[PDB]
Amino acid sequence: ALRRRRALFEKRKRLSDYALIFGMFGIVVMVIETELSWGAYDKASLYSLALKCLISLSTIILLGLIIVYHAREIQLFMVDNGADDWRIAMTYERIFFICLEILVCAIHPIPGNYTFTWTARLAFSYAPSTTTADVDIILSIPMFLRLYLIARVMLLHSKLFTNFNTRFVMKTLMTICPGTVLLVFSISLWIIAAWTVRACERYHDQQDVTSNFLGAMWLISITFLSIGYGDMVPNTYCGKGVCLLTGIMGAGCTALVVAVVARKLELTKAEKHVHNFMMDIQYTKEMKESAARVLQEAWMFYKHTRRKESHAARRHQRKLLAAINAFRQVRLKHRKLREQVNS
Amino acid sequence: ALRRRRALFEKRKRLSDYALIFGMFGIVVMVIETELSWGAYDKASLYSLALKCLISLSTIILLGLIIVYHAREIQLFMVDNGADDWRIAMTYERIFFICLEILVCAIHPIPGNYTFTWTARLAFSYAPSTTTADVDIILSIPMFLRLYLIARVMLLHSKLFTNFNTRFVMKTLMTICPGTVLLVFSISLWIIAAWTVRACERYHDQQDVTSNFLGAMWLISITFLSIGYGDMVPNTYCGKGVCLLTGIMGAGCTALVVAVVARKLELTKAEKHVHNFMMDIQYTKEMKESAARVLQEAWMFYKHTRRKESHAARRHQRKLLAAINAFRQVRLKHRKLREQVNS
Amino acid sequence: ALRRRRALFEKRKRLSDYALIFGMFGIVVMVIETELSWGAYDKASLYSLALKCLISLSTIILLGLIIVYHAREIQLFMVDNGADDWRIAMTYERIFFICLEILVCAIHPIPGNYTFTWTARLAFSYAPSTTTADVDIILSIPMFLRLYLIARVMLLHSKLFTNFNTRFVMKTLMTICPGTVLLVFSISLWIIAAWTVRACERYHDQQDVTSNFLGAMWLISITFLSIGYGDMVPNTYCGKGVCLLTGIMGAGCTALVVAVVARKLELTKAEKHVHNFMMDIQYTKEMKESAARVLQEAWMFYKHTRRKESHAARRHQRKLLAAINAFRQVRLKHRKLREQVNS
Amino acid sequence: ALRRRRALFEKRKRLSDYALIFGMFGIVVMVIETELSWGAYDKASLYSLALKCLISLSTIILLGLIIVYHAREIQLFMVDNGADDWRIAMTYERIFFICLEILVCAIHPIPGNYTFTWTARLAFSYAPSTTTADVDIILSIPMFLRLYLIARVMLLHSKLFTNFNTRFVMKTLMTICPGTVLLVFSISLWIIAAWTVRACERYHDQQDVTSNFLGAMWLISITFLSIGYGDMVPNTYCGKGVCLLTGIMGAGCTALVVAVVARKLELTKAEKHVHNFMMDIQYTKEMKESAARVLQEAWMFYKHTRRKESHAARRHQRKLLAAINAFRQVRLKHRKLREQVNS
Amino acid sequence: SEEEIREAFRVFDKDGNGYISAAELRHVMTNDEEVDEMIREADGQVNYEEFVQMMT
Amino acid sequence: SEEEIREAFRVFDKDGNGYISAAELRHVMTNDEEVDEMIREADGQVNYEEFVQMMT
Amino acid sequence: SEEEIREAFRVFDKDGNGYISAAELRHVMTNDEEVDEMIREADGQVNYEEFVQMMT
Amino acid sequence: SEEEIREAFRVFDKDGNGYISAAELRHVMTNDEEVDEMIREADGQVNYEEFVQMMT
Ligand SMILES: [Ca+2]
Ligand SMILES: [Ca+2]
Ligand SMILES: [Ca+2]
Ligand SMILES: [Ca+2]
Ligand SMILES: [K+]
Ligand SMILES: [K+]
Repeated sequence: ALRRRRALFEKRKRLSDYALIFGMFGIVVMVIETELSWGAYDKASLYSLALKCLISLSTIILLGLIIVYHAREIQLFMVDNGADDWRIAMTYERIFFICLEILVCAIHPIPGNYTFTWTARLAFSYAPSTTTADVDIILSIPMFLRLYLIARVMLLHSKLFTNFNTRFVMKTLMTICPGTVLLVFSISLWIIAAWTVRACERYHDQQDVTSNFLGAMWLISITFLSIGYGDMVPNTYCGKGVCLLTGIMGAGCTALVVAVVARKLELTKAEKHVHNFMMDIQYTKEMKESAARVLQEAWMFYKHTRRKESHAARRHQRKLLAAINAFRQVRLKHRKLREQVNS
Repeated sequence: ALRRRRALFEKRKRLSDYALIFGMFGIVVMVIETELSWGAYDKASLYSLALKCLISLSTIILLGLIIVYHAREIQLFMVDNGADDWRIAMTYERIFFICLEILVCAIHPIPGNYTFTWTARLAFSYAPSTTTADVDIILSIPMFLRLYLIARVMLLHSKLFTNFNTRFVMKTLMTICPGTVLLVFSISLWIIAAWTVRACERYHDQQDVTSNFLGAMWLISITFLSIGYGDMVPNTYCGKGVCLLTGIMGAGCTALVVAVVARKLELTKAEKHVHNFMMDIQYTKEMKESAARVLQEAWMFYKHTRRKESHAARRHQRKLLAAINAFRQVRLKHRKLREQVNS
Repeated sequence: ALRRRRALFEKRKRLSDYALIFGMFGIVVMVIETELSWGAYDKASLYSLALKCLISLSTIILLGLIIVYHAREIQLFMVDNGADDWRIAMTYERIFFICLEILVCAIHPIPGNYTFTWTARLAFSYAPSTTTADVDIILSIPMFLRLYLIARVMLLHSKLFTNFNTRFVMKTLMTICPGTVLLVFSISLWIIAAWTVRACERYHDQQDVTSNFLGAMWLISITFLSIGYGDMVPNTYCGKGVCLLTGIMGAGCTALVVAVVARKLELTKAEKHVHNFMMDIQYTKEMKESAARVLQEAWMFYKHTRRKESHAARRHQRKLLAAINAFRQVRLKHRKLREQVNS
Repeated sequence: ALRRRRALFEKRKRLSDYALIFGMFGIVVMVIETELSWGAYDKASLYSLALKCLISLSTIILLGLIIVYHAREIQLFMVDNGADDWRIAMTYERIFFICLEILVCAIHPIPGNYTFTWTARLAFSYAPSTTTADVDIILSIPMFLRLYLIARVMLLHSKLFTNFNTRFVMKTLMTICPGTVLLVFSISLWIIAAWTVRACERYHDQQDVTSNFLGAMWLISITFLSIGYGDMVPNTYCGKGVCLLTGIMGAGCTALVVAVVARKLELTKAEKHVHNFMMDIQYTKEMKESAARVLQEAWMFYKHTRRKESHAARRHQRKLLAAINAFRQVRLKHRKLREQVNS
Repeated sequence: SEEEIREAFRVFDKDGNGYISAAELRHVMTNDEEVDEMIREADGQVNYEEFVQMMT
Repeated sequence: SEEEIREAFRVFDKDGNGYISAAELRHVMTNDEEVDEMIREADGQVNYEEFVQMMT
Repeated sequence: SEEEIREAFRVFDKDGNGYISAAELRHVMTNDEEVDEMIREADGQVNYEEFVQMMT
Repeated sequence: SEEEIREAFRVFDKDGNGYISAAELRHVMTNDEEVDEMIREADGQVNYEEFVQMMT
């Protein structure tokens, strides 16, 4: 009953934990293998076969974990709706999603040396360049799609979480902490996209322009902020696609900021009362000094009128009218403040 | 009467359907003819004459459909206002609009080989280039203006539709589905503008920079997001005009997003009540543990005071004050929550 | 009294009309003289002396009109505040503003041939270039500052206008017609800035890159939308300053649009009632068909249960549960609609 | 008691004043020394030793002022919480912040000639360049971090200031004066970043492209507005880092503007009443003339009907219907206005 | 059309008495023989029935 | 499931009498032998108890 | 100007009695011979009529 | 500090009787000898006066 349903929640919570451990382990070994395959050794070395076998070993384990995890999800569906037969839960939508996760998680560098001819025209020079690139680079980039397991772990481990769909979870995360969400994602995308641009463009860049990791972080950062490209224009279409992908995320992350820095500038009910109080004190003092200048200039006008001077009273009259105007301005500003405070 | 008026609605609904079929048929044959006229054969081939005759045959049929459609609109005006004479409905505004649709829909590649000298200076090199380009390319681009028949079909076939002007229809479409409108239009503009840039710039690009369709989609995409041009600067003024047109649409479509992602982040009345409940549970637990630390540190201060030690009670006093501060902070956060819930 | 004050309003209204006529006349003759001084003739020709004498003749007349206009403003100040002496109105602020208008309106190409050595390094090549440019080009550009008389005429001739400062007038113009203000200014800045870039950069551009007027309109347009520069990078610092000035106006005019397209997407009270009605009709029909499918699938489940088949009832049970879910979703959507309508 | 606490406020207010005087004095001498060290003399000259000794003398004095200032903050903590022992106030957080200020304020060009090999590849050319740059340039740039003393002085000297954290102080400064904050910071960042780009890139720029101060202000300005780079792409990674830093501040300062120009366009309660009144007067007159045209055209229709003419009455009937439509439109616009005024 | 004509007639009738006066007819034209002719052909005063008779 | 079936039955019962009629059963299918068969197997009228008996 | 002078006089009159005191005159100047001279030329106390007489 | 200690004591006192029980003392520690020792040193029950005596 309820105890059984809670048990299924625990197993479903545990499986997503291990699927994340093997999810990041497969990516980490891919990153180490890709970095070392360039200069440390060659694609046919025994080290390359060994490291590409750890990724395969982690992928087989991960795929079993995804199947078992969805099997637990089937059991939770059976308990919730009081059904027994498997087919009552194997809807068309669920089959597509199960197959999608398997396809995404089964893409990894297969052991064995396989190469393909890569041809791309250089940027700013339009000069063709042909190199025999390994096939493991077009399979390593999709491995970053395994990061969806981080979202699954987050939802299944959130205290507040446990309709409760991803829409409500993301929306409430943009209210409790709108800065952490827009900073962790921005920094994580920065490193992931910069390494992807460098990895795809280390074959067709011999001048160390974008192949440099520190130069690739600059290219991703200017593109994300939509500043421009400068001279960091990618040569390959993998580096162009990632720059475009960062540009799109750079126009949605600069649209959430405008919609978050607008709510964060408005004053709350408590802050408005404090703000009204301090302004009222300032305007009360201002009305005192503005009127004091009015009397001082008004009498100073009279004093020089009886002095039989012309230029004397003229200056005081000009100052008196200016003091009158400033006196009227502060009165209107004060009166508007009382109107807001009352309402 | 009412039955007659409904009949005019049906005929007006049917004519716009066929005008869209011939509207897209003329464009499709234009796209096929333009693509094949480059490498498959030449402008003087019998295939070019035949395909350019299907466009002319579709344009003559379409223009008759537009005249008949507006004739039905005249009859609907006669029934609605109870008038008989034609001239009572032939206002100056309607004549201009009828003529505008005819002029837009009558622009198509005329059969027969006609050429003009096209001269443009290359980008990033400022080197002039002259080629004898066919005249059908400056007539094929305006054919994309026939897409206004899609809007007419949408309005005349919308269940919710049937003042009901295009302003209200577009505004209500940005509320029911603000993502589909901003995605179908963005993708449709992507393919249309990218092909237009490639078609206009296949004469004055011999390095396969922007003439490549996949390279033209990148140029349109970076310009739409206002990232920059990089090395994809068009040589001709047709490719420069389309890039500018995409830039303008790229500053209005990134201004609707800011005004849509701002309404989509606010919490509804139902969501606010749920959000308040979960926060209240969290703060109730937080107040329990914060005060528990207060008592624990307060007594731990006393325990080491009687121990005749100096460094012992000092640490506990520092921790007690920090616990007091955190206890006060959670109380203020809780009290603010109750204020919002009550109101 | 009141009749006298109205008379001062009429004279003040008439003088600003003539000051605008001579304001645009001075600019127009400057534009014609600048265009013709390049190729039609030389700076020492008698035509250049004659045309530069019309600008001087219009400037002397204009400066007398500005002095007389401010003299009328003095009289209006005397009547309003009941003062007689001039000095009572000659405040420090007014003297600075009167002098500012005289200085702005007295800058025009002085008759006579005067030249200065202009040196600037080319863009994208960093190659220095030296030319003996006429001094009338650095005096023609400030002549566009006379456009402030258009604002003065607009305020003094607005029916709604006649505190009423420029802040309220501009703010109310962004509500009555936010599109016309953002379109007339955008187009007017487009032509003015494009001609200024071409005029300043016709000396140091021998490849017809930015000196072309149609190429200068593209440079101003991409900079205004903050897309980028491409290959249209100005060589001189006058063309760089104008591009920067257009960039700043291109970040404030794309910030007013976000704040205008956000108010123009919200539904009014009348539109909300209509929108609620049409949605309610749609949801009423949806609840009918969703429940009808519920009954149909529920009985279809029973019919195949008595048929002694296994795969038969399984499919109907799966469809029944999906129909139940969709039935629940439409009920929640309908119930939320009634909540909004009631409030 | 209270008098003692006020005394600690005065000493804390005075120390931050002197720490700002020496804070800007250290920066000013650094700027003068850096500018003169390039062409006026060399790094080993006695003038360089003397000027680099004024910075060291100002840094030692400043560090003593920061220690004493925080010592006063300790005493204020002792009085506020009624504690005596130092350790009760030496929390881990305070130690980190005290050490952070010391580390930031102790970075300055050490006297003595020290050089390091600086290597960077040129922009747009990818040609490596190696120069023996002085080590004082990588220590002069961090000296601009001493500007945090300006914020401390502002808070400690604000009349309104004297929870009152930096969040509330900054938020209330964006309401009282949102333009001054966004203009002083923008201009101050403009000069600081432009000089930093020029200073870091005067070694690896021999064509006077970005080393020119006026050319560096243009690069910072276009990057801040996210327009692009053009040909002003920095060669070194110090000039690239500052351009990136200005880009980030250029996407947050163009997000505050959108959230400030949106609050500054809404009409206040007083302005709405005035706006409603002037619109009502306009619509009252419009309803008079629209109906007057209705009667005039309606009777003009009758007059020509009895004239036995065909084309005569047809024109008047068409004008009458147009007048009827315009009469209905103004009635709806007027009625909507009354609805808003009542509510 | 009848409702719009009635609304226009009510707009003209500022005094609210239901009878439009010849002075009002002369006034609403400033926004000589024709007005007198229409007064004669519509009639010592004009009411709503005469207004709709002239409109039709 | 019982609550959802009850809600659907109430939606069908437009007249609010609590008894769904054969005419309503025929009508709710347009959005011949099968409807008559289900009427026979659910039964001179159908109530909520028969509805939940047929649903189960 | 009369309304503004009256408003300033009311602002000075904090006690609300309608008669401004010499102590208040001395106080409103801190935001010796001149104040005594103006007190003498405006007069044992100063009222609104004396205020508008001195203002004019 | 006294107000904060009083607030914490009230938070502990869930039953609202003003007397905190040893069971509550044991419970508020799970978020053996030490609790018994502090109970003995604070005392058959603990009140607000004992709470502020132990706090001070
Ligand atoms: Ca009358
Ligand atoms: Ca029934
Ligand atoms: Ca008094
Ligand atoms: Ca108890
Ligand atoms: K941009
Ligand atoms: K850009």
